[PDB]
Amino acid sequence: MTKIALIGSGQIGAIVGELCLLENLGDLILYDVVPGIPQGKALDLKHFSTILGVNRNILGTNQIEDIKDADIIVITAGVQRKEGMTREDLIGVNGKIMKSVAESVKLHCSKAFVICVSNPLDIMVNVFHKFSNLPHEKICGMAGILDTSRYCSLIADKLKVSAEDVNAVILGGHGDLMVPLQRYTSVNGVPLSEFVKKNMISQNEIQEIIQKTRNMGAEIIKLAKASAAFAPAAAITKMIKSYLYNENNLFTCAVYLNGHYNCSNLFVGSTAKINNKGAHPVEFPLTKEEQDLYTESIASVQSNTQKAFDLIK
Amino acid sequence: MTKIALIGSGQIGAIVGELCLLENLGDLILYDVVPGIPQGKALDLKHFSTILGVNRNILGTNQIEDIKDADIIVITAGVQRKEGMTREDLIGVNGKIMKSVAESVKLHCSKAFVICVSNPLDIMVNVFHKFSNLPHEKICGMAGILDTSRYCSLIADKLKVSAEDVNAVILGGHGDLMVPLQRYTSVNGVPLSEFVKKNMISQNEIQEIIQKTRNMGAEIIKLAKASAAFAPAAAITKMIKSYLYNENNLFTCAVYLNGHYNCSNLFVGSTAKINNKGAHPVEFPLTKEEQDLYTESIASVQSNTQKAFDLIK
Amino acid sequence: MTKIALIGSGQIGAIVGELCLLENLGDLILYDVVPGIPQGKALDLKHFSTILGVNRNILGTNQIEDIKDADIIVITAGVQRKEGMTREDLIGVNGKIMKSVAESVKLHCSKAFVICVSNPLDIMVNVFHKFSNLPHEKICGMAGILDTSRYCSLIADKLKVSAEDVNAVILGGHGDLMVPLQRYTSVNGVPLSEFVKKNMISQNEIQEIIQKTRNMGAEIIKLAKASAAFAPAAAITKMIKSYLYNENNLFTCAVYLNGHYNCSNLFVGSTAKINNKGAHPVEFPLTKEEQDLYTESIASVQSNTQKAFDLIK
Repeated sequence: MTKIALIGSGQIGAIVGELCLLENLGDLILYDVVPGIPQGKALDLKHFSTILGVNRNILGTNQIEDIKDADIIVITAGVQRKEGMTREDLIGVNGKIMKSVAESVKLHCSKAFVICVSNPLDIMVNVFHKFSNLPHEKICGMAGILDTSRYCSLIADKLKVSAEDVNAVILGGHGDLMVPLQRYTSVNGVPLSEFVKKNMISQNEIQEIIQKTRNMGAEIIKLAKASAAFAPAAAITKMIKSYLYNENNLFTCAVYLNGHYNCSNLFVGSTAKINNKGAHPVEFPLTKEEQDLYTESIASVQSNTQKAFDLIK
Repeated sequence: MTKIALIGSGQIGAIVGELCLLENLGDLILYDVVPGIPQGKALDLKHFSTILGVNRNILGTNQIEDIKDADIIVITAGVQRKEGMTREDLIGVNGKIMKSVAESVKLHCSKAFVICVSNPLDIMVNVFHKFSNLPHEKICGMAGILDTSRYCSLIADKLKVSAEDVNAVILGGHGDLMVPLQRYTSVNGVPLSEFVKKNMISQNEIQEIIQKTRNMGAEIIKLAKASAAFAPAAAITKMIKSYLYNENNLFTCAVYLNGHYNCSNLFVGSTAKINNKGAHPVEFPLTKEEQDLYTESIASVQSNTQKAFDLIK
Repeated sequence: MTKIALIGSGQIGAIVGELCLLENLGDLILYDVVPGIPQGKALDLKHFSTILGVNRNILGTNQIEDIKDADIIVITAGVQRKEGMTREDLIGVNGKIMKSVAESVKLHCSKAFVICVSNPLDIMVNVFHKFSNLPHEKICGMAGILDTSRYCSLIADKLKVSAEDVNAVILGGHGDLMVPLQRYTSVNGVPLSEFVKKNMISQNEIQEIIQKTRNMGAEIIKLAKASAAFAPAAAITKMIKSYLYNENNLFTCAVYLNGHYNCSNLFVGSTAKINNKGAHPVEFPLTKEEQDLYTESIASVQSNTQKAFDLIK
C-alpha cells in the first residue's frame, strides 16, 4: 500500500527504486520530465523484480499528478555538475527546477515525507521548503550519510578494520566546509582517539582522510566521468526505511535547525533522528572550536541560500 | 548620423549615454527589457541635453528592433553582483541574457561594433561571439581600461604625481587573476623602475597596490552598496571614441586572441588597438614569468567560458 | 583651491560631482549620513577622473566637519518622492533633515554659497534660510532652470528648431503652480508670439506643453521608477559656474524676494542673476494676469512654508 515517488529518473532515482524493490519498501512511481525515460526504466525494473521474486507495483510516468498520495518523495530532478565545476555552480539552474517541483508537491501530495537530493544539497532543501508549504520536519536532504560513509570507509582502511561498525558524525553543508568530528568517531564503540594513543593512526593521517572526504564527490566525477550514484541511493534508502518503519535512527542529514547549534531558520547538515513523524534535529555538546567550524559552514549555506532565492527572480 | 545603441539602461548605460551626449558622439538609442525605464531616462537626458546645448537625438525604447543600423552597441544587460559574491557567480543568469542579446544583434544590426560590459566580463564576451555571428574584431569587452585606471590612480597617489600621464598595461581576465605589468608602467614616459631606484616607492608598496587593484570592484560594492558606474562608463566612452574617430589607440580590453601570447580562440583581456575596423590584438615581448602569470589567467577564462557554454543548455 | 561640498551623495549629488570634475570647477567633498556610500562613490569618481585626465581632489566622508571652508554647498540630503506622491508629501521628513544641515553649515562654513535641491524645493530653501543664519543672497534653490529646460525642449520639438537658443522665463514654485511666461519665451531672439502668428504653433499646443512641463517630474518617476537625476545636476552645475566665474547670468531659481513682484520675506522661484556675491532677484514688468498667477503660486509656497516650520516642532 506504501507509495514511493521518485521525482527524477536518472541514475540515482533508478537505483533508489531498485533498492526499494529489493526490500519491498513500497510501490514505485518513477517520474521524469523527459518523455519515455521513466516508462523504459520501469519496464527494466519490472523484469528485475520478476527475476528476484519481488512483486511491488512500478509505474513510469511523465504526468506529475501521478505523484498523488505518495507517502515518500525522493527528488533528484536537476542538473549534475561536471569536472571542474563546484556544486554551487548549479545554483541558478537547479533552484528554478526545485521551485517547480515544490509547487507540484504542494498541490498534489502535501502529506508526504520529502527527501531532497539535487545539488547543491543544503541550498536546494531550503528552496524546496520555501515554495512547498510543507512542515519543516517533513523535509530533509541526504548528504551526511554519504559523507560519513566515505570518511568511515577511509578510517576503516587505514586502521585495517571492517568499515561495518565504524561510525561518525559529520556536521555542516555538503561541501568543502564539512566538519567531521573526531570526538564522535568510533570503531565498534571505541573512540578514534584510542587508536591515536595506540599509534595505529596519526593526526596527520586523519587530516588527510578529512581532505579526501571533502573532495570525494569531485574525485569520483574526475575518475568515473559521472557523479556517484550507488552510495547516494543506499543513503537515501536508509532514510526512507527509518521513516517508513519508525526506526528513530540517528543520522546526519540536512534538517531544519531551530535554535540548535546557534542556528535558526535554515536547513543544513546536522545530527537528526528520523521516524514516523519526520526528521528532527538533535543538539550535542560541541567544543568552542568544533562549534566555530560548524558556524562557519552554516554561514556559507546561509549566503548561498540567499543567493539562490535572489537568482530565482 | 552615427547611432549609438545602449542595450541595458541601468547606471552604466545611462552614464555612457550622458558622456556620449557631452562629446556629441552620436544619436542615442536607450534600450531595456523593463517597460518605461528607458523612456524616462531618455526624457531626463533630453533635458540635460537642452541645458548643456547638446542637440543629438535620444530615443528610449523597449522594442529591440530599434537597434537597427546602430553603428555602436554597448551591452550592459544583465544582473550585477552584490556584496560577498564573485563576478563568476553571475555566470548562469547572465550567459542566458547575453545569448539572447547576441541573437538580437545578429538579426537586427550585424555591422555594428560591439562593446560588452556584463559580468563576468571576459566570459560574457565569449558568449556574445558564439551566438552573434559577428566578426571577432567587431566585438570586445571593456575592462582593462578600468583596472588600469585604478592601478595608475594608486601609483600616482603614492608617488605624489598627477595620474594624468601615468600609464600601464594590465593583462588578463577582469578578476583576481589580473596581471599588472610593472615593466609596462610609466610616469610621463619614465618607467616605474626608476622610481623604485630613487626610493620613492618600494616593491612591497607596489604589491599592495596590485592587491587593491584586484579587489577594487568588490571594495566599491561594499562601500557604495552598488557597483562602480562612472569609471566603467568613461572607459566605455573612450573605446567608442577610438572606434568612431579611427584613433588607433593602444588599450587593454577583452579581445579575440589568435596565436598571441600562446593563446588562440578566446576573448580575454589583452593589449589591443581600436580603430575604424574594430579591436586588434597586439603581442608584446613578455618575460617567462610574466607570460606564466598571463597563461594562468587565460586558463581560468578558458574554464569559466566552457562552464558558461555548458550552463546555457 | 575652490572647494565644492555635496551634502547628499545620491544620484544627483554624484552626477553634480561628476560634471564639476569634467569642467575642473573645484575639489569635491562628498558627504552623506550613510557610512561607506560617499567613500565608494569617491573611489569611482577618482577612477573616472583618471580616465578623462581630470586631477581635482575628491574626498568621500561621513564627518560633516569636513565641509569646512567649502566655497560652494549643494544640498540633496533628503528623501525623494515615489509614484503617486506629491513633492509636498515630503514636507515632514525633509524639513527636519534640512534644519539639521542648516545647523551644520552654520557652525562649519558660514561663508559658502548654498544651492538647495531637496523637495519640495522652494519650501526647503526657506527652511534652510531660517536655521542657517546665512545672508539671503548666499542661498538659493535650483528649479527654474530644470522646468525651463523642459518647457524649452518641448517648444523646440513642436517648432522643429534646435532647443539650443530657445529661452524662457518660468516664475513660481517648483510644482503645479509654475507660471511659464509666453511673453518671455524666445527662439534665438524671436518672441514665441511670432511663431503663433506664422501658424507654426497654436495657443492650445502651448497650453498642452505647459501641462507636460508641470507634470514632467512625476512622468519621469512613473516611467523610470526613479526621479530625474541628469538634468537636475546640469542645472545645478550651471548655477555653480555662474557663481564661481562671476558670470552674472540671468536664470530662474528660488531666491529671496524683497518687495519684488509684490512679495517680501520668502524664497520662491523667480528671475535672478547669479554672480560672485550670490543670487540677486530682478523684477520685470508683468501684466495683471501674469502677476495674479504668480501671486497665487507665491501663496502656496507661503502656506506650505508655514506648514513646514510648524511640523518642525
